[PDB]
This record gives sequence, structure tokens and C-alpha cells, in this order.
Amino acid sequence: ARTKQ
Amino acid sequence: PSCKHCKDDVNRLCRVCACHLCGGRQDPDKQLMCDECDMAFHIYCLDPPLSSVPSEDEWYCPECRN
Ligand SMILES: [Cl-]
Ligand SMILES: [Cl-]
Ligand SMILES: [Zn+2]
Ligand SMILES: [Zn+2]
Ligand SMILES: [Zn+2]
Ligand SMILES: [Zn+2]
Repeated sequence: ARTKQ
Repeated sequence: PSCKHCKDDVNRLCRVCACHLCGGRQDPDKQLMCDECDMAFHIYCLDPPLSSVPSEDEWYCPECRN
């Protein structure tokens, strides 16, 4: 999944 | 101002540009971005809360899924 990171 | 709702004030909760559930900006490494609405969600704010970030590529939030 994509995170703000 | 990037965000008109909180005017980018870091001491302000914002469910628009930070975690959509708690409004917190901490732990961006644990904030999942919804592949539909692009809102952010701490894994630990979800219900149920996730112990870690899913490895699966697509993730849709409680609001955009089903
Ligand atoms: Cl607001
Ligand atoms: Cl919304
Ligand atoms: Zn904001
Ligand atoms: Zn949160
Ligand atoms: Zn969503
Ligand atoms: Zn919402």
C-alpha cells in the first residue's frame, strides 16, 4: 500500500 | 496555504490533509493513502487497526471500498 511516507 | 481547512498549522488537527480519522500528522510512514480518494489513514486508527502496512499494492479506505 502507498503511505504518506 | 496548501490546505485551506487548517492553513497548514502543524499544531492543528486536520482530517483533510492529515489522518482522516484522527487528524494527526505524526507517523506519515504509517499513514495509508487511499487509492480512490487519496485521504490518509494511520494503520492504528483503522477499525480494525493494522499492526503493519499492508504489502498488497492497492488499498482503499473504509469509505471508498466494497
Ligand atoms: Cl476543517
Ligand atoms: Cl470524505
Ligand atoms: Zn489541513
Ligand atoms: Zn490517525
Ligand atoms: Zn478513500
Ligand atoms: Zn470522510
